Amino acid sequence: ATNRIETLDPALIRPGRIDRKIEFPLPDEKTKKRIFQIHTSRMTLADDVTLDDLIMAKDDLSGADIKAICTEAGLMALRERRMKVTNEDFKKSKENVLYKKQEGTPEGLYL
Amino acid sequence: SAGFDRHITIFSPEGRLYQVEYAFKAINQGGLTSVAVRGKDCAVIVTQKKVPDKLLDSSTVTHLFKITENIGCVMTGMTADSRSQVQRARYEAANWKYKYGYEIPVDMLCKRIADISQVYTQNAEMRPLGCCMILIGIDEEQGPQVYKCDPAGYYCGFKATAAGVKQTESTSFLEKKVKKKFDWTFEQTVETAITCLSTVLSIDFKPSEIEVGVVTVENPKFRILTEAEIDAHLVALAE
Amino acid sequence: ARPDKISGADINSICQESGMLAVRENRYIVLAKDFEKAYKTVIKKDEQEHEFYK
Amino acid sequence: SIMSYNGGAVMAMKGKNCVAIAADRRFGIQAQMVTTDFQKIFPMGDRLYIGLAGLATDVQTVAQRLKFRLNLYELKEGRQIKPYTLMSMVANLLYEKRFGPYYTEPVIAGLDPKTFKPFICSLDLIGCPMVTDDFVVSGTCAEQMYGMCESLWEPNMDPDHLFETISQAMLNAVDRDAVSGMGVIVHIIEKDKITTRTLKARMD
Amino acid sequence: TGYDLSASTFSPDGRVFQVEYAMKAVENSSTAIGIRCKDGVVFGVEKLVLSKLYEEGSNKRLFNVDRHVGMAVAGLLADARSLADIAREEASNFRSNFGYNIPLKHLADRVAMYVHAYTLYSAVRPFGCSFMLGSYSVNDGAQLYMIDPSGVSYGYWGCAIGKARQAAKTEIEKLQMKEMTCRDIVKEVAKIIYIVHDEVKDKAFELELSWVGELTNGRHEIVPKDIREEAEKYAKESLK
Amino acid sequence: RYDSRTTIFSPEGRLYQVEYAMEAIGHAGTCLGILANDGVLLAAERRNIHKLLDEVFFSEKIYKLNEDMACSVAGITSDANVLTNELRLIAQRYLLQYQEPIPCEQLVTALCDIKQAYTQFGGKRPFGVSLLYIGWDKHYGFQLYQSDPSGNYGGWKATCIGNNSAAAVSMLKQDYKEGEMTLKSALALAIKVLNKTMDVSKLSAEKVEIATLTRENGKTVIRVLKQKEVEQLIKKHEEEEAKAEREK
Amino acid sequence: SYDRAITVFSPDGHLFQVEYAQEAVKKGSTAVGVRGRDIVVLGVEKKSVAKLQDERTVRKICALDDNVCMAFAGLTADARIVINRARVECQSHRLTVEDPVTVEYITRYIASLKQRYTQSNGRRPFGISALIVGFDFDGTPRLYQTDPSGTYHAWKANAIGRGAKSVREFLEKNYTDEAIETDDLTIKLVIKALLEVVQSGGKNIELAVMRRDQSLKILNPEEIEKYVAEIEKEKEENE
Amino acid sequence: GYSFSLTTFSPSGKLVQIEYALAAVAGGAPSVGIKAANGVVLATEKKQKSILYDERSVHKVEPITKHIGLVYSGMGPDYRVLVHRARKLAQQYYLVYQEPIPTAQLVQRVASVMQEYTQSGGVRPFGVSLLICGWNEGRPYLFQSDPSGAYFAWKATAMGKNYVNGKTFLEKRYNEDLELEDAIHTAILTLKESFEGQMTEDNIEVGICNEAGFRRLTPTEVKDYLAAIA
Amino acid sequence: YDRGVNTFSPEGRLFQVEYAIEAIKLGSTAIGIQTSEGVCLAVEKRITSPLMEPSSIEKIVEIDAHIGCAMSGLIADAKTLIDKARVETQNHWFTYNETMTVESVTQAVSNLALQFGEEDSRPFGVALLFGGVDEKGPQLFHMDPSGTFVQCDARAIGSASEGAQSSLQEVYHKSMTLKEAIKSSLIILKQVMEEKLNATNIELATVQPGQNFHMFTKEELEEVIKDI
Amino acid sequence: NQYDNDVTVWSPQGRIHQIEYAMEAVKQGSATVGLKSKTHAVLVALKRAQSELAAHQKKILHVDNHIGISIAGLTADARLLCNFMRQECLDSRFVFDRPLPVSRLVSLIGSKTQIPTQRYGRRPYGVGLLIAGYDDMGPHIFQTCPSANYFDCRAMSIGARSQSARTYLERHMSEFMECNLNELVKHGLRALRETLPAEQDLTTKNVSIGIVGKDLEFTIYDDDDVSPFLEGLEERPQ
Repeated sequence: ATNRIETLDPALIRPGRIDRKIEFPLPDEKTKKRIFQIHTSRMTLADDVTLDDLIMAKDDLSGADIKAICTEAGLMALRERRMKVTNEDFKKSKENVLYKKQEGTPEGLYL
Repeated sequence: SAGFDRHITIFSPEGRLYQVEYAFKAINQGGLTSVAVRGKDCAVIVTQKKVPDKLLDSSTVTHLFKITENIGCVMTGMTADSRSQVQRARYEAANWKYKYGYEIPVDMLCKRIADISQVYTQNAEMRPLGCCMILIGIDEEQGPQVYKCDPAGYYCGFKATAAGVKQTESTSFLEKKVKKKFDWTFEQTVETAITCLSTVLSIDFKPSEIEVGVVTVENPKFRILTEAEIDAHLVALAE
Repeated sequence: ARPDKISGADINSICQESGMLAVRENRYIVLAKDFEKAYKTVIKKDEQEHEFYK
Repeated sequence: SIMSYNGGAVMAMKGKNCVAIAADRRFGIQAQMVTTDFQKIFPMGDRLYIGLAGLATDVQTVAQRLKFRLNLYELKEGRQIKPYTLMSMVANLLYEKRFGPYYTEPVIAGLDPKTFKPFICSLDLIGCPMVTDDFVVSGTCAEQMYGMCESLWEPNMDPDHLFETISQAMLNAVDRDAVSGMGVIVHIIEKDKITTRTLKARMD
Repeated sequence: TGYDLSASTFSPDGRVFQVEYAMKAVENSSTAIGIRCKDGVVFGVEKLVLSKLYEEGSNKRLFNVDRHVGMAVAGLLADARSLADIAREEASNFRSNFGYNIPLKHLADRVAMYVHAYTLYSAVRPFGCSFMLGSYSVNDGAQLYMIDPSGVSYGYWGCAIGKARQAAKTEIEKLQMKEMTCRDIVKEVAKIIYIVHDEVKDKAFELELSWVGELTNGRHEIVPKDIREEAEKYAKESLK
Repeated sequence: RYDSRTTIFSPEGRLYQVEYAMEAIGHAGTCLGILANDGVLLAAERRNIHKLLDEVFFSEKIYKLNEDMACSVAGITSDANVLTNELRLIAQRYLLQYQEPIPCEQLVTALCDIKQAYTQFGGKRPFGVSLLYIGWDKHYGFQLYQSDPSGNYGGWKATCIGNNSAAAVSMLKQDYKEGEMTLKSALALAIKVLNKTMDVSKLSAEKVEIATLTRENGKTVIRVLKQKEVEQLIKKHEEEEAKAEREK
Repeated sequence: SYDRAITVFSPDGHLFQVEYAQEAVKKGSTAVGVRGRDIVVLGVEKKSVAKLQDERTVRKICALDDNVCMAFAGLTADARIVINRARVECQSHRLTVEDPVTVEYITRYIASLKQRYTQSNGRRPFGISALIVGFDFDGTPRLYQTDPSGTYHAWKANAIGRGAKSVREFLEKNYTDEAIETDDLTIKLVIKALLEVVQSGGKNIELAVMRRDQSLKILNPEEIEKYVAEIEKEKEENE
Repeated sequence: GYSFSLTTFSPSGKLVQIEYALAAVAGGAPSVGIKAANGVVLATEKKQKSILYDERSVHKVEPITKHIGLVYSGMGPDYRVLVHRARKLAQQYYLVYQEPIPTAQLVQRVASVMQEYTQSGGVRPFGVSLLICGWNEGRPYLFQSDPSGAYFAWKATAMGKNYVNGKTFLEKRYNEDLELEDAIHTAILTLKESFEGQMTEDNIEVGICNEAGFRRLTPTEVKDYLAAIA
Repeated sequence: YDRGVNTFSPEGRLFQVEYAIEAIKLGSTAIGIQTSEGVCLAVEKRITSPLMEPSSIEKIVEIDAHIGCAMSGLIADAKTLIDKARVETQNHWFTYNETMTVESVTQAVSNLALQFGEEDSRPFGVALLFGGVDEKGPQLFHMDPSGTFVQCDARAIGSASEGAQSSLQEVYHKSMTLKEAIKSSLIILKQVMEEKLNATNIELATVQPGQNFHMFTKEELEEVIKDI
Repeated sequence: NQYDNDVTVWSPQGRIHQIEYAMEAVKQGSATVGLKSKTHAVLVALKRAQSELAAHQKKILHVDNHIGISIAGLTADARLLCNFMRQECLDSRFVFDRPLPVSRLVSLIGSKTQIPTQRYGRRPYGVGLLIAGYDDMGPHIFQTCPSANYFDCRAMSIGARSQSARTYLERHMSEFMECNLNELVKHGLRALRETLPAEQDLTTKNVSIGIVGKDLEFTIYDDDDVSPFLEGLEERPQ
């Protein structure tokens, strides 16, 4: 399992050694909701949000995004000593997770 | 230290640069000894030759180079840098004579040669002329002068003067020698030059090895001595 | 006045070179030429030294 | 002449503690005038004027060039300019066109920046400065203004008599002049204030 | 060493390895000697045929720059051709600007400055040549010069440039050079070239002899070596 | 890794020297300009406040550039002289060509192009200097601009310098003003910003510098104001600190 | 073979900085552009108003002539220089042959300048990719795009910046034959592109139009709210 | 092994081939300059290496015009080049304006020259820091520049070895209001504080700047003054 | 190592030219066949998007009224070379009132196909096929980035050129006819391409001595496709 | 090995390896043989191809009415020196209104090629010229090198595996001088048929022959006046 693929030996990606190379792209904006479903399947939460609000926010998607959103929402929940996590925790968690980290680089560049 | 491998002319940490102070011993690859003496209204140069060969000539080996009719000089270090610096000095003295209408003083030429070496030092991408030049000259209202020109571009000028290979010892002897306030009636100067080189080298040798360059305020023409009068002075100092 | 680059262990060795050279002089008297030979022997590259750019 | 293509007349006269500069208003081709509001006196900083007479193209181009170098000098150095500095600058600007000359006769009139010391000078078309104490004149008509100013000038002059003297001199010399006329502007400045008057001239 | 790359840098002991590497490059080249007499200068070059592919009269290292000045080069050949062209150009300029023949010392100094300037900068290399300059004049006599790859140019009576640089001047100096005319010095140079390296490392060599002096009335040219045939009838007597 | 020159890119595509020029900006003097109609201000922090100077220049960061424009500056100080002489020359060329004062935006873009030509070309040092802009025109009135070493320029109303001014920008957002053109209010706001952001205990007036630019009847004068009104501004702001401790 | 420099190839036949300079565009702001039959329209996303300054200076859509319209991606400074050059090129072309400037000639100019700028010695290539929209020959709508290599490449719709594959993929599923004109459907097409944008914040949308004969018209953030309202109405009618 | 050379910044800091040039400047000969109420006094520390050298040949205190003194702390061969530049440039000003150039304008143009030489990337910068002074428009001035192209204005400052100690003494001993002679006294004091003790009429070299003009003093008046001045 | 155009190899060679020959390979294929009836020529477009307008991508351009071309590699080096040829042809007609023959065209292009030099820039990354009719009948001409120009009777370039040349030498002889060579070429095209052959994939360019004008086939190429 | 990169750098043994690498780049060209009689100079080269359908790359190209060259090595430098060669011909043809002596022309070639072997920024020219001409003293066969040490010979051969050709020249350089044109040309191809492996035969389409005579203008031939020259041969002694 690798992050990058370009700096690797062509003698080691040839078959005989490795027969099933497997792409992991960031798959789709639909199974974002499945990861939000699974990573909130065992935590009490209100309705109060749409995952489409967290689909039309950022263009690259990962479980590293959504689990960070969940954990930061829990931090904002114990920050405000509530349960049944509301929308404002998701919004501040959204902004603080997209900033930390995905921006690149100090302005500007590009913009 | 280095560290930076001192390839081009940049500043190394604390705080020096190494190219020019490697060029300070480009003189020391010469294998030669040069002595200048200014005591009174004459001025004396002395420098040996290194001729092992009988197939090699004797007239073309002289490092006493007449710059102008009232300015001579002497060279050490490697010969090509020396001869190039000599033609540059000749050309710039001629430019002085063309532009300003009179004979150049010996100091201004040293300033110009130092400026040329600094410009070759300031800008990179040219080898900075590893040869040392010693000048002498007579000026009106000032008597005689001796100057020294560095490859570093630091000209200076003073009474008892020496550069080459073995001149830490020569400057030590001239510190011990020019401290007594005697007059210098030109055979005193010849005797001190011959004996100071004859104590640094300790050879006490034939009149065929050293060349003697003199200039005097009775004839301001630069003058190269002959074998007979060099022998005359040598046996005159022989006691 | 000659820099720099003398270590503390070198002084006594310079003095020994001077003194044993005076032993070769067969005299108990310490002249300057003893220090000349001592400087030329126990210094021990490099040296020129300087007076450019201060 | 080439100097007599658009006409022109500039008079400056040094008073007691003040200085006055005046010029004509007419602009036009050789005999055909165009307008009566052509500026030939240009403010160069405070309490320091310049007068230009001759070819109007060189007048405007030299005025803008001097404004250029003047603003660069006063913004490199926060102090204002002394009049001798202006005179050397103008002489340099003219002498750069030694063989390609502009066709003008600049007249500088200004006061001292520290004291109230008056100042007059005038230059040639190649940059020859000339400081006097009584008056300087330029333009197409010369001898008229020379005769009038040598006729009516006194050394120590209150600003009223200075004003009336330069008034009568300009009016009579312009009325004798043919190619320059059609009204007179007068600038009288001093340490306290700057006065600008326009005279009722013969519009013939 | 390392520290040997560019021609503008110095060494930590203070010399230029580019100059040194350019010097000992000519050491591998063919042997070329020279010696003057009391009224002329004689050149002579040990020149080699490769195997059987030459023509005996091609690419002769005995050049002829001026009416009375010619070269006896050794080292890289094309670099010597270029330097010969610069010498021809300089002699032409002196003839143009002064109206008489170039004195050899001034010519040698100008060429030495040209060599030195090509040692100075870093974009160019030092030359890979070492050559001779001979001349004759009725008001100046014979002058024989010598130019290293660095630019140190001064005079001799005799020289050698090649492998046997020491091994030629070992016995050049036992020649009684002053009292002899150059016609004797012809077969002298013949025996000097012939003694060194008869057959040892290589197979065959070939002799050229350039020739300037009082006998040619100021001309510089190759001898008619075939005329009077001085080498081989003496070479067969010099093997014993 | 992919360092050596300003040109060409590092493979992201990101840049090396623009980022390092901003990190060269951050360790320099702090300046600001404020939201104001009928006038505009500049503030500056005195570097090198050692007692053996002369202060006979009257201006260390401020440069009254054409007539109606000044510029603060921050960064490598000699490059600021290099750019300011050229910028005065650009403005004076514009005045030579048109006999109209320069309307400041094409002036800003011209200087940005001067900096940008050294960003693309190689191998040259780009100007590690950001600098401010105040000015007046015939088309928009009082203006504020932020030059950058990238060649990007920002039209601001409350500006930003580096690490010593990120907290200043935070206070400018949290204490944002709009509608009040009263200059003394913005001067008290700037005094509060330099009181918190500079580490100067009790804000000595020798460590500060204030320049303003007002529109007077045709002239658009630039006021490099003196020290005594700064002193009473300090006393006014400390009386406001006493008003702040009235809640105790 | 390496990421330096621009001049040498890869061992498998590539240019690294040509391939790498497109990544600066690919991490840049998104700007789309379509052609109608009569009215052409485009827009950028990510206005990103930071609450305390003006944004009339950050306008990424401009014009060189009254007939051509601009957009770009990547970094802004290269776009500034290229457009400032292209205005003078358009006006120099107008100083020549008296036609309104064709979109094809000015795209050949910009891409050609960009390429011969790239080929030279150590000049950092302009990491932008422009969108050049015009309708000149009897109102024939044309839009070309550029490349950091400098290849003009004619499209019918376009999407660049962040996530351009998805945004272009929406136009694959949107762009049927009967788009225009039907100007209202081209309007709703731009609105659906802005709704299909990577963030689609609703107020950060900035779009500009051209009816092939008029001038550039900047719209108003109340008309676009009505467009989002009727698009949500169409989504509800899909239910 | 970086910076190297003059074309790039550091990863975060400043320019190493300026910092090392300043280091070579700080490794230079000591000097001091004091701006008094009526004049400005410059003085150096000039020890010959041997007793062979001559003290009428090379001159540290150097006039640029008849009213402008200028000394340095650094490397002479570069010092002469930039001085000759300042000479020609001041003469160009006197050609244009026919008026003696003000010292602030000299500092502007000399600073522009030095900053141009610090521009990338083929030459090194100077190993020279300057001390420029003169009595222009009554008020005298004192302007210190540096190899980075910047400049300052001091009441009193020093450059060379132990300049921090000389600066603490000038902070302690000197003040705002003195005369020319009192400035001469405290200048010789702060020079003798850090020099070697064998100080004669020749080891120092002093130039002053009256309102009557620049003046480069002689060893006669030096040995008249410095013969146990305190 | 090999690091630059100013350094040989210990065995040969450039080692920049080699990487240019390697940079031939990335392009789309093209096939021209010389027939004495006239020169036929073909190319693949490799269209990515339906938004990608197919008639906008140029592969066959027109240098002269009887001279075609085809490009293979970097587009813009090819555009520069086409620009220079378009200039130079017109100068030859200018100074001689006649048509520059295609071999002389190729000598003029290959004069600075290698004039690459950055001091005293890089070598170009495109191989070009030239088809035309001089006085000696039709001519088909094949050059390279290295300027080593030679005539070819039926040359194939670019990606999958090996089996293209193989099956080409399988089918070729000297006395071919026109439409037979056309269908023989497009067979090899649809053997080396990955997409279904249709009106948008390929384009033909046919020059004849009696049909000098219009070295192109537009949508009759559909009819040529449907005959297989 | 870090010193074996550039032309300017002297080796620590003094041998510029850039020159020898240029020599080895020359050695990968085609075979060619040049040889003269007292009256007729003939140079014969070998053609090669990219493919079977492709044409053969020509080697012998025309220069002037009495000068023609062979070539081996690079092609861009070949046409560059061709343009320079034609220019140097027609310049003196314009000025002096005479045909050139060959020796000063090839000295001009050496002086042309010296500067790209000494300064930095241009590589030495991989070049394989064999030059045949007629001055007042008859035919000359010169050869070149990337080191600009031009050689005069009577019979040479350069390119790949040209050593057997050189030995053939060794064993017939006595015989070349007296014969007329026909058997001289078939001696030339009895060097070229040993520049090949013996499992194939020299055909028509692979060879070209250029004759210039003391009364005959320089002319290149290909298959058509060469099929007359290709008869009059025996097989190789297998």
